[PDB]
Amino acid sequence: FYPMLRYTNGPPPT
Amino acid sequence: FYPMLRYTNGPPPT
Amino acid sequence: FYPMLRYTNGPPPT
Amino acid sequence: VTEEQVHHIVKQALQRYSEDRIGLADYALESGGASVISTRCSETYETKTALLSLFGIPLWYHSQSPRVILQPDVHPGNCWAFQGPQGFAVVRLSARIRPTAVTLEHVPKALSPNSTISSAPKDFAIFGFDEDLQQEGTLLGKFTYDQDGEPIQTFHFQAPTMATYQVVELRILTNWGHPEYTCIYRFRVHGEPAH
Amino acid sequence: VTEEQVHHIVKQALQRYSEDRIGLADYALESGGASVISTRCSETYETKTALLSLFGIPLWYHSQSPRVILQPDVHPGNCWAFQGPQGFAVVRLSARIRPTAVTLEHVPKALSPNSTISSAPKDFAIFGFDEDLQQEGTLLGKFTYDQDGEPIQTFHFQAPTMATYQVVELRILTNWGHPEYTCIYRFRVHGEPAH
Amino acid sequence: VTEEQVHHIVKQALQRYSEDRIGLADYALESGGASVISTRCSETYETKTALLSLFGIPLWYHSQSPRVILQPDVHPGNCWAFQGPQGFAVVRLSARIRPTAVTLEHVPKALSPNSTISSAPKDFAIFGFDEDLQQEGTLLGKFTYDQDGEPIQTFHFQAPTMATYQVVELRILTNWGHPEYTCIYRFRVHGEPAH
Repeated sequence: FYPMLRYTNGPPPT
Repeated sequence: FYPMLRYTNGPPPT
Repeated sequence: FYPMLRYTNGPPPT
Repeated sequence: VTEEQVHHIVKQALQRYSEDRIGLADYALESGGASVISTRCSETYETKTALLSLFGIPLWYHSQSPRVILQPDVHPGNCWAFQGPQGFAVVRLSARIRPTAVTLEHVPKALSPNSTISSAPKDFAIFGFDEDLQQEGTLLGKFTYDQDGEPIQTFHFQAPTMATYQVVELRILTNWGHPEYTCIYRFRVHGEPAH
Repeated sequence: VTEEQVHHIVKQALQRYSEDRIGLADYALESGGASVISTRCSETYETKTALLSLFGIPLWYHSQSPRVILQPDVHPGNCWAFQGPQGFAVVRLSARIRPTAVTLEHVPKALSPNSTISSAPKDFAIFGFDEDLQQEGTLLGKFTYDQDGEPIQTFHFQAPTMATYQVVELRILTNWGHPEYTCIYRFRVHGEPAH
Repeated sequence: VTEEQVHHIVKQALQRYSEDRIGLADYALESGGASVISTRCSETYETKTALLSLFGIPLWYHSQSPRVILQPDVHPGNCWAFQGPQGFAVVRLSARIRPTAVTLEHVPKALSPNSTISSAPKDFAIFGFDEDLQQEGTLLGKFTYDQDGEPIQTFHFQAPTMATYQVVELRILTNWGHPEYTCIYRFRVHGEPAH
């Protein structure tokens, strides 16, 4: 599998 | 992907 | 999921 | 001290480090057999930031599920979030045990922007159930995660009762002041097994 | 000793730690190019405990495959299990090498319920093959995993022969007394490359 | 020194170790919110060695994607490769920050066959963009990964400008002499947040 990742909005929760 | 995990029987091998 | 892995050619990049 | 003594101190030190850091078995570790229940236990904070896609076309926004709180991986973001400062989480332990202590941990301050960690849980409490689902469970302890302490914090129940359990609740009562959510990195349960 | 000496001892110590703990290349590491053969090598202990499911409906019971013995992850449960005390496992190494030593490791006692690890392999042996598939391979060494030793244990072949290999067998002959199975966490192969 | 002093040295040492090793936040960490752009940034070295398959039938050859350069996992093979000694990679950071330093790391020599690491990047440079896509970005620093230094290497910009950025380029200009490719294990970006 080769899925690309992108954060359209802000950062994720941390 | 978001699969839930449950151990119906005992623990797994350790 | 249970996919088997095999290196037909050489090693991967390192 | 002598060099010989130093090496022994280090060896011992490194050894404890490699025993999941704290050296106690974790009856809540997922790979060891623990699992989260979901139907019982809070709704995940919805964000819609992280869009994963393959071969060209958009698929879905992934968001960390509750089970990551039982997973060893604790780099930034490897946490489960929920709306506001209070929240439910319920574990079926890998075995029935007398719960003696719990461990909560958050990402280090030093690894956090502005070296603040405002989404860290503050006051929490542990309930133990002995049948699963609801009736409301025995309070086992009400603790406080210190944001100025170390990242991994172990809390030993002040004189626990001898009753055994396999289901438990982590209930977060407040956090350290983030406005939108609360991230929980890893939650551990220790105790003497029913053997 | 002086403080300066201590820091150097620690630095050196931490450095070795971060070199896969033992500081030797692992020609059996999967990501490095090693793989398991499967058709040759034992049947996995069937359990039917761990039921994974998505969007509501049951899918299948997952159970750890043989390849996890070549994977670095060694938290409790990150092992491959097989029926009883004796078992086959066969690796194609990432390169043809003169096998000088092997490394076996199990989960720490301190992280195991009752601080016993009865499903740990006891006596084992290593066969090396130079063509893959069957004819029966050269014995390279017959060792014993010490359940009272440290978790990672390196075994240096007593005067190995100069012949090179790319396929090898891990053969577990007994374990430390678990009735049902044997879990194998990580298996490593070291040697001088054919260059 | 006294034993007491030693323990403190070790504790402190182990603590820094567990803070992603270097103790600085990484605005390029993927789980923290960083992502790679792909359309901008080099073509992956095609190999056709690793054939993954399920239930009997061949599926595809997997090959490490650019995003692994933002992933903490750095065992052998956990790198992204590209054709020859020069290459593009472009990150959208998890936040707009004033870039103060970067960190590059490769697999340890001691864990590499023949204890050489010829596919390690040599000279590199960092460009910062303040709008994404192309116009060509501000040079922020031109460094050199030392193959004879430690595996993790932090490079502090010699007097950086106060301008802030969220997109940045890692541009590899040469490597340490591998003929076919260049593997990049993990790339980190540190700076003061725009707050």
